[PDB]
Amino acid sequence: RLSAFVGAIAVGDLVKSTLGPKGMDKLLQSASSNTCMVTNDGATILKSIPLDNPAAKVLVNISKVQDDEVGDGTTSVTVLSAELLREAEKLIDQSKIHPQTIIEGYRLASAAALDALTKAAVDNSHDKTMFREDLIHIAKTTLSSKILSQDKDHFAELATNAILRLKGSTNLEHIQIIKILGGKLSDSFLDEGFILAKKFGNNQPKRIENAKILIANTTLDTDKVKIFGTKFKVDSTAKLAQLEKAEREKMKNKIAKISKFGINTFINRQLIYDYPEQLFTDLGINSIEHADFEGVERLALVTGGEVVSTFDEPSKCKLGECDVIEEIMLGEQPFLKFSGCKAGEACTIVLRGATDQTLDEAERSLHDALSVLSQTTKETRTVLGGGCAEMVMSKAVDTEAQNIDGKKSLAVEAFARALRQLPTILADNAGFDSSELVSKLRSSIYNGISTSGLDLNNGTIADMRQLGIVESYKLKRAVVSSASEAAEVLLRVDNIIRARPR
Amino acid sequence: NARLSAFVGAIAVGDLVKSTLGPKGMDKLLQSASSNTCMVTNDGATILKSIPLDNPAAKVLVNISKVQDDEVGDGTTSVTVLSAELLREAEKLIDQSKIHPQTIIEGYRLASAAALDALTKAAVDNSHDKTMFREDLIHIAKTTLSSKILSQDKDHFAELATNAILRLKGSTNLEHIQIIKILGGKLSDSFLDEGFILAKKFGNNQPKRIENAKILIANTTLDTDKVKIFGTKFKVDSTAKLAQLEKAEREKMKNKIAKISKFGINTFINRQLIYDYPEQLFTDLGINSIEHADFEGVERLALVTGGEVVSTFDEPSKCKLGECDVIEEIMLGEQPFLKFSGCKAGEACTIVLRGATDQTLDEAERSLHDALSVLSQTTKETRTVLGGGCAEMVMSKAVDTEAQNIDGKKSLAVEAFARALRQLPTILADNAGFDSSELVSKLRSSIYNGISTSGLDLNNGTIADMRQLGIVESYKLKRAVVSSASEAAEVLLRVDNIIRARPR
Amino acid sequence: KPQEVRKANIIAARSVADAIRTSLGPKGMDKMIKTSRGEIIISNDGHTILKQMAILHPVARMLVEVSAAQDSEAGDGTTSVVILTGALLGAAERLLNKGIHPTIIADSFQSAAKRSVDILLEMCHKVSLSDREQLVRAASTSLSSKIVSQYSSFLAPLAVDSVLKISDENSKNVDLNDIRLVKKVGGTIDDTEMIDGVVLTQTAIKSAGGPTRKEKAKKCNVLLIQNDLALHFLSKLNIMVVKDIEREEIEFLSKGLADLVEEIDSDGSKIVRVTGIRNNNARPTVSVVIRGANNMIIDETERSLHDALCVIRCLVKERGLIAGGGAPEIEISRRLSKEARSMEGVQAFIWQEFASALEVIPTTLAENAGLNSIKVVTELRSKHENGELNDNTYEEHILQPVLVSTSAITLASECVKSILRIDDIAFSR
Amino acid sequence: PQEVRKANIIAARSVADAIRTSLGPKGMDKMIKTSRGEIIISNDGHTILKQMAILHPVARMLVEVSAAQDSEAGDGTTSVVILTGALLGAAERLLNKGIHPTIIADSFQSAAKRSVDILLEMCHKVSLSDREQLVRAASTSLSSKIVSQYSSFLAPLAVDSVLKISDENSKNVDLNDIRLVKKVGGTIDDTEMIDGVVLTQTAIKSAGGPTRKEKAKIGLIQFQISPPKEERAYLLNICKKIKKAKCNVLLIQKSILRDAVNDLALHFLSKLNIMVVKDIEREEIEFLSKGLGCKPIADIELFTEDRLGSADLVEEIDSDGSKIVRVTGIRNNNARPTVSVVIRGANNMIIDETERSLHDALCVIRCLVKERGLIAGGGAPEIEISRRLSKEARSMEGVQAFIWQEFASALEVIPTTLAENAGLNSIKVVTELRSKHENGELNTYEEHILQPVLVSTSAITLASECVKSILRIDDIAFSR
Repeated sequence: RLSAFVGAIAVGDLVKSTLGPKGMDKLLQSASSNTCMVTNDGATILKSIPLDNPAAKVLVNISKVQDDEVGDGTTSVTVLSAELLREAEKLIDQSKIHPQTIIEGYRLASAAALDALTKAAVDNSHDKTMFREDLIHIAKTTLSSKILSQDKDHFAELATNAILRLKGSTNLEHIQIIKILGGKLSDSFLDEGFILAKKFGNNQPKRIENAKILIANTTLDTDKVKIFGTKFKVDSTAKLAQLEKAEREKMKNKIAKISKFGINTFINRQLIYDYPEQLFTDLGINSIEHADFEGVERLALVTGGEVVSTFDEPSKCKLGECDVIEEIMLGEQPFLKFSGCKAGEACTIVLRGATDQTLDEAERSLHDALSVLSQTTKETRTVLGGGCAEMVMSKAVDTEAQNIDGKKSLAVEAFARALRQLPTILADNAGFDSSELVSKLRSSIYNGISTSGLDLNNGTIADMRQLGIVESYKLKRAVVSSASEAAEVLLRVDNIIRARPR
Repeated sequence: NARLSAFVGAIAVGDLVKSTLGPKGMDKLLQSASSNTCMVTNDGATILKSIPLDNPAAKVLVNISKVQDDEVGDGTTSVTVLSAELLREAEKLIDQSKIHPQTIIEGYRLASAAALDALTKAAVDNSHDKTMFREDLIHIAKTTLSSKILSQDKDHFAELATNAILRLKGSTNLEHIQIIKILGGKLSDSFLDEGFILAKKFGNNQPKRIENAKILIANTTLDTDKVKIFGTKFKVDSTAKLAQLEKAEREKMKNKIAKISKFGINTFINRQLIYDYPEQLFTDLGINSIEHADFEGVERLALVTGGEVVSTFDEPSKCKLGECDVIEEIMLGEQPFLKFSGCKAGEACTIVLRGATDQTLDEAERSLHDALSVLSQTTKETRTVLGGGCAEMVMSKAVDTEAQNIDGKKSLAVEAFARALRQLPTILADNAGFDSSELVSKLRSSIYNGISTSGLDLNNGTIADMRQLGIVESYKLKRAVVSSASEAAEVLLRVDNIIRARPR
Repeated sequence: KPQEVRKANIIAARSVADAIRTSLGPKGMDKMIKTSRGEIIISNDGHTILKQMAILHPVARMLVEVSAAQDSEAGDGTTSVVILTGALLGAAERLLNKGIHPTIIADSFQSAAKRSVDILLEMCHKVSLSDREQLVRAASTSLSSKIVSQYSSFLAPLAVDSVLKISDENSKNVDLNDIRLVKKVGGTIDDTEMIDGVVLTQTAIKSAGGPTRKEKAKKCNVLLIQNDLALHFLSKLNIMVVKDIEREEIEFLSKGLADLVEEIDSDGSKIVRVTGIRNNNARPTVSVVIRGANNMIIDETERSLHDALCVIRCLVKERGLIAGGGAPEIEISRRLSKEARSMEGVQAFIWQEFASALEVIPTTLAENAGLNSIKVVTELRSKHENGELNDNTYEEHILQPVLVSTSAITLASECVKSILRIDDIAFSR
Repeated sequence: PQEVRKANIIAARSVADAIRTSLGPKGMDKMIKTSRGEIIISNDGHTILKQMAILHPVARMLVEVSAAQDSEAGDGTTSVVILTGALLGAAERLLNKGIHPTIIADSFQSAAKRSVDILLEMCHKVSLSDREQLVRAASTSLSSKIVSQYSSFLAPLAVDSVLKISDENSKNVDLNDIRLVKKVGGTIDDTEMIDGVVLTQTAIKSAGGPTRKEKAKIGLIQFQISPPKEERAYLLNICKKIKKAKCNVLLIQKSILRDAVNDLALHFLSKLNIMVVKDIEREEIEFLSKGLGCKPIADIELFTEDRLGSADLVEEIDSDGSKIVRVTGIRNNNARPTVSVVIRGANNMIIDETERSLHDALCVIRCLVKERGLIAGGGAPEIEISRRLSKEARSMEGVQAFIWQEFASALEVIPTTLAENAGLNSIKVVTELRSKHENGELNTYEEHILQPVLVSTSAITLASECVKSILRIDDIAFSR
């Protein structure tokens, strides 16, 4: 435990004093001593120095993951992870708390830390009239070499409304893409009705009002799909069908749990036999088939459902709903257009091509076009820096530290101390007193004045909005996510296995 | 190694009696050279004094613990255990700072004041059904009257002492009781008065009735300055120029006299006399001049009236003043008397004893102080508070309130004091065989905000309500340990360098 | 390392218990101890071993105080109480590795000791002091461990009739120090005089003028002294004088203490007897007189009859008797093992280890007797299931009083507690 | 982290104090004995620190500071080391007071910028149009060299060379375009400017070589005339492709691999009157590509007419043991008219020290190009700064207020060393300078001792960043 905690601090001490523009520098010296150099880069110092500590090699792969996202903030990841391991010494002797319970306390603290930074985050998106107009011009530049360059106005307009109308996560998991044949690309339009290829039902109506959607995964029709190898021992042919008829009687136990929920719409990945489906007709239950994987997850996001396939207790679950389910037919194929989804946020771009070659090139080019538009949400958006954002996160941790059990009480409280260590180290390299600035900053933000921060030039507390010192919000989440994953493995280590040299 | 001997050396000695706190605590053997004279005991004060300590810093802790034994004699071990936890938090504040601890000491005084106020609101008492306590108080007072000249009439003298205690509703110190004694009277004529009575009435033409009077304390001489003029070289052309110098020195006092009227007070108090000219100006400005205030009577007056005493003027319109509604001037026993009444929240009493000589007056006052001290001892006795770690945690959350408004460098000094208060349930849980991290964590979260009756239950090994089980601890023990541990920590911190003592 | 300092004392304490373990029983292994003064003594008695061992270890000296109280209260089991003390220390070694604080370990012994007494009294047969046939055979079996055998038949009613007079009812603690064993040169074992009034240690005046006998003596007829002319002065006044009174008997005579005062000498004794004190505050103190020719007679007889009075003392304070040889310790370990599931938490596991710690006493008795260790112990749990107290020691006349088995567990709970409660030791002078 | 910095400051202070004794011509010379047995003796600070082979990592930074000191200002390589050690010596008590090095580092950069404006106000403003102060600056700077009477003749030659290439806004001018070619023979009185270009070697001394050609083209060619590795047929196509572009001047890079020009090719080039100059050093390859505006040509196919220069007259001047070839009228509008001066003399020790003497003469004149004006040396600019910082230190507040008092005290080390190396009493001479400071300011003018302002400016600027970077390293670890 000493090499994984104290031994990891010495690795973080090299990047500790090098954080910030006023930070110190380190020396990398070889045997000949004439090849040396002086630089503040944290990734260069760690990779150049050979590490005989087998526990220090874990932090090497952590810096490589951070460098993939963005080339800034690699130093702050090791420094923040070193403060969590430094306080881990007190988490053993005078605490005696299970390490995984301490990690679970960080997940509850990181959830409130990201929500606290979102409300205090600012952006340059103000005067959106100029901002929203430039979004369509950027998408037209990405249309070069792509078949979508034929019409810039109509094709880029669908990509513009596919971003701002989301009001949430910009990941492609909220956007549905459908590839169909027998049409032209100019007829494509934006529709939120969640259009998919397959239909459902035969004699059932195509319109459903006040629908209740529930997501589950089970096989209700002819389980054990492979019959090869079985041996049927029966006294008569009619006695062999008794096992199949006995299974139909047991189907009422699974149907009764569904009927008690009062849902007219069911989701199934596999098929359904006529008898359990005929019982759904009297109850007015329609089952949707061929939901794949994204169709299962994306349906729970727009309707507010759950992805669990089992029922742990009756009359307790997460249920969705939609106002109207409309089924139309276009291109000689039936389509499913949902309407009136509660709090539904998503978009579905239906690409209608004339062949298979135009569908694959349009989908791959749309992902690259939407990636630039979605990047503008995480880019140029900053937060108040200079100790501000570091202290604001400490207030959200203290809120969770109020109501807590006995095991995670010291774990959540220890995370709040590491958050104040970031402005403490930055104030050390600035040449001023860190204990005086961090202490006065907590008492000010405690009651009101959440925009205050630490001024490095004047060595006092000043308004960050007037000084104009801000730090990117994407950098804040990247460091917390990297520190949460790096500390999750290290705290669970009860023994060290030396890696084999290559 | 100076602070290390006062910290690491004290913790090593402090941890010896730390595990012995409580009836379920640990034990320790004390072995001698011959090993056949040894003994086993749970007494913390015996283990510290018996073990020879070559550390010169540890010898001071022995002398500090002797104060608790002589003053009260209960909870001596708890004082050393609490004082040792204060050194553990002070050691972390120094090494991370390396600044003189006297600044940190000032933070303990502000935190200790908030801890005493939190225990007062939650304090209970056995004083209920005073009818049974009043009948016992008059019987005990008559026992002290034996062998004393006051034994002539027991009923009249014990009745005056009964109304001089239960009617106080506050501090039991003798400074709230004024003793007036005159000659040519009978002891049976003694009466009880709630006013503050002087003698040697002030002024000649001043009125005998004053409405809404204010009290100010100051020390100055306005009459006959320059006491000793012998030895100073006097060069003057005429004799009249000598008296002009004294008038110029008293002329500068007009600025201080003008500030008296700016205070909004109608009465001024001075120990010395006042010349006619500054005294005549007091009539036009509505200022009254009280004389023969002495010193004792000045301190007793500022406490009952809620005032302060100062010999200088720091700044006008800034001071702490008292008031009294009506001042009556009467004469009794062929001597002029003064009567102060109508004080805001005034709590006090005056017993006027009439003796036949000077010998009977001194024996009556000394016997009264010894009789009232025994009866007033029951005020702080038998009075308890809710125990079981509750009151210990109440003092912890009270310090966190002070952590809101605090200086930059004084935050860690005050915050560390709350951490030492939470070390008491940690030690008691380890000595009882329980989990300190599990109990204290759930104990602070419930008591944090409101409606928390919970406490430490050692029978079930969990957090339970102490009010239902009837677990209480004395309130006098709470103030005695905190006041002793606070002074014990100041002695070790105020010493920067510790010279090695001569080994014997 | 506060706990490691205590663990060093536990290992040193288990080494002392293992040394005394080999001396348990009449077939146990003797221990040779060479004193610094040059005296060489050897014996199987655990009380004499720990007394002259001169243990310098602070915690290990607690066994000496328990062995002293074991002989002062019960009078038997000074060797077995050391083994039972070391059994709880060995079981507590694995408890410290699990993170268990000794307070729970010490507090659980109080509930385990009180429960073991209630279980033992259920299988014990309650007896009364009004039956004189049981007390004769009880004290006669304790005399079978000594050279005197055929002459021990007359010694049984001597100890029984002395206690029954002072027993009365609800006497609780009965001090045996008031019963003095008089050792004089000459006579035989069969010659004994009770003399219920009192018996002194000294002779009378052999000079001229001494009356040596007086009727209605206390106007001082008889006096005691802790000159030849003083004897002649009091001879005319008819005042009997007895000088040279031992300083040890001064405190003895001040407790127990005449119609007739006479000097009766069987052979060579020249001893004065007193009868019929009839004091209201003072009780009827009886001093037993033992006569013998050789010095080895009155010596070995003194320690044999002293242990017989302790067995009777156990029956007076606590009624009932059980069969010795580790028979009840087997059933107690069986009942506590099944009842351990009724508890919850850390204390429930202590009941399981406490049952295994009680099986060391019957195991040692099988080891020191030459029988197979584990084989005999398995036969105890097998036979005690169907029968109750039938295994046969009753036919072999082996009877152990219940107070010895009760005090052995009670003193062991306090002895082990005083050990684990010491977390450190330092020089104090 | 103080144990790492204090160990580096003490190690650097002993090196700075050792070089401090070498300040001035009367200073104490330091001896260095190499492992090979070579012993060098000189007062140059850059030469001592280069051959000392210092194993201390931070102490090696003084070599880079001394390199930039001679490259920019050209003087004060010893003085910049003394000022660097003066700030490190005063920083020993700063760490004992609990001062963080960031304030120490930020105060040196802020004081260095304010110290420049103080010197500019006290400096005398001069212009490059007046040749009176330009000749006297280079003439008095040569009083430390063997040349005395001939120093007055070389003064106007160095002035007219810089003023042509200085222009106005050009500011820094590359010193690599000025090539001093030393050769045995001749004398100092015979000099030729030859603004076109000057080579480092002679021409072909064999038979048939014309050695002189008028109206020829000059270009860089990396090819070489050698037999196949029948012979006259292979060499015919080589000279035929050169005739296509009418290139009469062939410059072959010197290489020990093969020869330069075959004897059979000399007879072919004699008819066409094509002059060839061999033994071209590798350092001159980049030099000829600048002033001549040509490009190096590796192969025969890369050879073109557009990459060839122009030469009015190429001839071999007759001189004793010299035979220097000159080129005039390069006629290149894109390339600037640089100056290459030929150094001649009978003794080898003459042309050697003469080349080094002209280096410091051109740097002092170049200092006036970047910033005009000059300040007399001898401790005048170092003490004058401390006079203004006395009352200015009282106007500051906080930790930085104490740094201004110690910064002026460290500047007094330079004038103190000048008094010690001259045998005079250290403190006694310094007090005499501050006593007359109430009346006189710059007064050294009658002794013809002049120093450029860039030397005093760069010495403070380089020493400010040096000491700044020293305190930045708080740890030294092994990395390989």
